Amino acid sequence: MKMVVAVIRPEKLECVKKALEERGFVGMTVTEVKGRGEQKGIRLVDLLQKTKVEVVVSDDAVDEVVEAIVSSARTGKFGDGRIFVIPVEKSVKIRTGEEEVAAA
Amino acid sequence: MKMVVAVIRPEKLECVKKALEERGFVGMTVTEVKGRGEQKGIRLVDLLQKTKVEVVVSDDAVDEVVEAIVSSARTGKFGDGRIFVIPVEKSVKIRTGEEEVAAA
Amino acid sequence: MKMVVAVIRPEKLECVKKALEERGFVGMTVTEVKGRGEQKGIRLVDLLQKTKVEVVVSDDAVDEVVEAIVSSARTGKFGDGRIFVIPVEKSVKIRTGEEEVAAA
Repeated sequence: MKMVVAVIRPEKLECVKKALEERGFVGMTVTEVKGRGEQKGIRLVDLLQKTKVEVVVSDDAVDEVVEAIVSSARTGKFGDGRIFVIPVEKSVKIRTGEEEVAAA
Repeated sequence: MKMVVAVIRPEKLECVKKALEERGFVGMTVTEVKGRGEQKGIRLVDLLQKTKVEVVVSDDAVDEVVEAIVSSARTGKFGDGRIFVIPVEKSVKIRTGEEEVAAA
Repeated sequence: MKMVVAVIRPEKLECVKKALEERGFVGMTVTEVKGRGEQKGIRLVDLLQKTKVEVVVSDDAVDEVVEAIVSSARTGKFGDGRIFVIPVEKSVKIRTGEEEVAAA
């Protein structure tokens, strides 16, 4: 399992939700944050409001989650953000105590 | 070392704190977020307020942290949340600069 | 690539930003959280406001990021916080779709 963490423009959250829902990814966690990226060009940078979306998915769904977020979050301009993929070794359902365990 | 990340109902934070404290886990980080899970049944789902609790513990304490959060955060109803366990390779104490390093 | 996660005193955020900027680390994500550490001594502990800073850097930059945060965030007193280093397997630029992939 992997956690896919996207830091995106706040006005794009709804699009990203819809794009993920349509591929069958409804569980997520959303946090309000501030971020800045690294920019190229003559300088002459504040932390801006952004939205963090986290989904934990099977290994075989990562490409598809990342494609959905990229398609729906991108504008083509600096500040679109980044997606990070991080290993999750165990995912526990609190309601039942059942757990998923990462492949060896 | 592992980071144990629980996304739980906000009204359960105090119970989860107490349950962790009693097993000797006092250090944590708490973030206000919004989340939704995936539900089963006839549809005919907003992001709700939730609370994220993170603790970084030794490899040998993960089962015990996860048991404490499950016992104290569960209600038996949809929306209880999830716990994710993620590898931490290094944990640095800012006050002293000392670090813990994961097993090879 | 690694994600370096620092939970620091809020009044130290600007110092930590400057110290990271000067070493060439401008991209970051900042979240307002609450935390407490574990303390030594006669008891006789609330969650306090803290600031989470995340940067995702190349494997070869982790020591340098961690040194910069420790130098600029430390006061020598309990409550300075912790830095966690977590594996990132893929980092995707949303603007272009290009990705960085961790070493095998």
